[PDB]
Amino acid sequence: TEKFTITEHLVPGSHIREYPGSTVNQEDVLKIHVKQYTPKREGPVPDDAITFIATHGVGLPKELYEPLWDELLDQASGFHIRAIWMADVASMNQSGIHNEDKLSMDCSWMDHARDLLLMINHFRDQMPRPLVGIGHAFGGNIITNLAYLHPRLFTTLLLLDPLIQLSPPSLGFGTDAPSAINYTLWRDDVWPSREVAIRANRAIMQGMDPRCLDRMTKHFFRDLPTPLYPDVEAIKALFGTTADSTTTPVTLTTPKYHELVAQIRQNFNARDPKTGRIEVPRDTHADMDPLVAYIPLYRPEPRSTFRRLETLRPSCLWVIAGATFLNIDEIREGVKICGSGIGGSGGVPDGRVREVVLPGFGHLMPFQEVKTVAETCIVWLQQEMDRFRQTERQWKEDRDGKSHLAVEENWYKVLKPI
Amino acid sequence: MSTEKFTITEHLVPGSHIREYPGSTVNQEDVLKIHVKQYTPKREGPVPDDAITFIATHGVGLPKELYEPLWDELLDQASGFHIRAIWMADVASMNQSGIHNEDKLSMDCSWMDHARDLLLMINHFRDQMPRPLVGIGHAFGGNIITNLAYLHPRLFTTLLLLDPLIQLSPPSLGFGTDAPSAINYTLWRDDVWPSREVAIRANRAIMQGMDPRCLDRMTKHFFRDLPTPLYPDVEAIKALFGTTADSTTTPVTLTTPKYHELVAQIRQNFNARDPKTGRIEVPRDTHADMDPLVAYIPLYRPEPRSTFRRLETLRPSCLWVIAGATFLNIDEIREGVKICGSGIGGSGGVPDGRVREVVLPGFGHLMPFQEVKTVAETCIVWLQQEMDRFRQTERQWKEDRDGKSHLAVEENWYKVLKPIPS
Ligand SMILES: COc1c(C)c2c(c(O)c1C/C=C(\C)CCC(=O)O)C(=O)OC2
Ligand SMILES: COc1c(C)c2c(c(O)c1C/C=C(\C)CCC(=O)O)C(=O)OC2
Repeated sequence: TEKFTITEHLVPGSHIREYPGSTVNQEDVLKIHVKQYTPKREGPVPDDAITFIATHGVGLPKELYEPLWDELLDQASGFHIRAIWMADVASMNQSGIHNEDKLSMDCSWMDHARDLLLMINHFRDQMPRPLVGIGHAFGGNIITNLAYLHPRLFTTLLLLDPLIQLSPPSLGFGTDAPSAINYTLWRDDVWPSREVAIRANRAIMQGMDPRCLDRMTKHFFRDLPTPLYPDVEAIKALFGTTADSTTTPVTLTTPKYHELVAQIRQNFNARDPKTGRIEVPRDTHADMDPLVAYIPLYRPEPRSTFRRLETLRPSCLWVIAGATFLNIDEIREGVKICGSGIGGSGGVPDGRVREVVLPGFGHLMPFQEVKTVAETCIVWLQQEMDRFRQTERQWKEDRDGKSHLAVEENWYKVLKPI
Repeated sequence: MSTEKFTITEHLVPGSHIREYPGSTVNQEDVLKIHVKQYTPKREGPVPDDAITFIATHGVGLPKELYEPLWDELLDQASGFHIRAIWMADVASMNQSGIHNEDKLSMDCSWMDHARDLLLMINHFRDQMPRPLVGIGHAFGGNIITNLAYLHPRLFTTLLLLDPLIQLSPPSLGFGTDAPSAINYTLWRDDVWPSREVAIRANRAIMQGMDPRCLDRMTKHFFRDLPTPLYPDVEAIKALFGTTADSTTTPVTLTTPKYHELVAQIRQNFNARDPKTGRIEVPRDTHADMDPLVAYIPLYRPEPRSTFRRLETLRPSCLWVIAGATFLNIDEIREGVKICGSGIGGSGGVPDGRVREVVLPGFGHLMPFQEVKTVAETCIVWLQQEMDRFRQTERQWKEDRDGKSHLAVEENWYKVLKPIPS
């Protein structure tokens, strides 16, 4: 918004959710809240200007990414931005508010891939090639699954600390340390005032770019009443603030429960009570690897996504936070195999995949190190746009004066008659 | 319009933005449309709440209307399920869709595009398509509907695959000692005739043994009167055939140009060998989807092989209806049946009774048009078993969910997930 016009949209998402308990009724129409960022521009839009399709991390409002968009435009070299499109996942942020009477206690990351495919088809007239995907965290997983759904859709992908790995998270089982997931279930989720909520959440905002701070305090917290906290006076009574009629309690805009059921999924029925043996229940958990069913929580998408990486068609930049809490070593094995097999870009051996590990940077680097994250993206984009322009030109040259109606002469040389 | 048992509604709906192969259209941003027929039973009573929405896909160059007698038979013989409606689209490059798109089509075809076209169609008509949905695919349509199930695992309750093109081996293409196949025939075949009566006789192989109801639809839909883009000059063709004096005959051509059948049956692989080493080097700009193991010949078809390799992940239950006297690699198909749904994402497959093969001795690739009543009967037996399972699993789901909050997680979460140490 330093550099862009913002257009808001509310678009219907994918019919029939991957998990039946993700909505109140299985036919519910979830909507996604989209912001479209169009650069303020005197001249006409260049013909190869990029359409960016961006996805956020769990519980992170799309508006937090606006400084990154400003930096991408400010530092753009050898490419133009037609527009950046970022949607809130249906169960989170502004989308979750719009869908609040239809949401329920489940979440598949795959649904947002289908929601985005629908969005792109809805706005196709404003989204000519080239398209580029950007995904942060579970958004990195989602944008990769969109590339699996539609291999030639994206020219390239920009993954920012993507949740693509094999190993389950730490969940405090046995000797394991409780993780952000344990924290999410048990965390405070309501405060007597926005001022108290902001002070109580100093940790998540430490190191944030000042431009992100204002967006965080506005979007991360929501005034009561909400469906989870429908009674303002009952919460003032809980905090003993009833006498202050001027102040409104706030809650997490994305309920902690909607963060939680995106971070991890219940596996409460995997063990035969007689044999003690794991038997995957296919009615509810067909997508669960029996090897991860040993604990009563799982997350299928990081592992399924990792195992399909050799098929990833677009070129792919993996920007990894050196101080991430994700399994950095598994992520780097993902980089190595990415695009190397059938359907694939050609991967690291063809120079179609690169890792940049940013030492000392954390998971929230898109809000803490906006300029360096943008710079890393721009270097890759200028190389990929050079390759795009050359391969597009060579395509047109090779197609020049070929028929649209009948096959070329070589067919009659290779395929014998009867 | 009407079949024996159904109201027909026609639709023209935009397909998927950006085609899998750039040469499948004149311009890469072209908006292809799919011509859809929606078949709604003529019905006295209200529509039951579990009535099935069928999404159907055809074989290469086979007009959707050929499937209408099969739809009539499904409805006439339906037992233990109701039909909400049957929806069948023509693939963008074929049949009525190809006519609508004729100025935008070009010489390439990915089967994966029709899977995305159908996903868009279902979302467009979602208000008329509550669960349960069931997929039906014939031949390359069997491949397509399976890839739709890969795109959206929980979309279909079950799939009905009629001689699906899912196997590992390339087709026979007359290389070396190999017999030429229907693919060789497709490139070289006559594709224009002085009259529809002559065109019917020239096409007798594809029509032999057809049910009379399918024959009438074939003679109406398989041929198109000139002019067309490929044959834009009626008088030039009457001159070629010596029928200029005869005002009573109009030349006809294939409704689906032979070239659009051909580029669906097989894809050029004209640049797979390093000219220096003679070694196969898959060119990733054009052939990223090509297995180097099938790149030894200058033609390939990726989708049967990719689809086969993902079968263990197929979520819906799956009926494999195989023609006795099919042109498919029947032994590879039977290995596909064995693994179908057996892995991660999968139904549970043959060991859980979620996958069944019915190989009908002596039947033919075109069995959906030649043995309509028996094909319908095979489908109905499977559908009644699957709908019993659907009703039971839906009831058990509702029962298990009955106590539960939509807003907050159940108590068990606080038992399994310990708090952070204070
Ligand atoms: C402990 O961190 C993990 C790890 C290692 C894994 C998963 C997971 O959910 C979390 C919590 C995810 C968080 C806090 C934010 C994600 C985002 O910003 O999108 C998982 O699913 O497999 C591996
Ligand atoms: C000779 O038949 C084959 C075989 C065996 C294979 C393929 C193929 O394209 C054809 C021709 C395809 C047709 C006739 C389409 C049929 C339809 O869809 O009704 C393939 O890709 O692997 C195996």
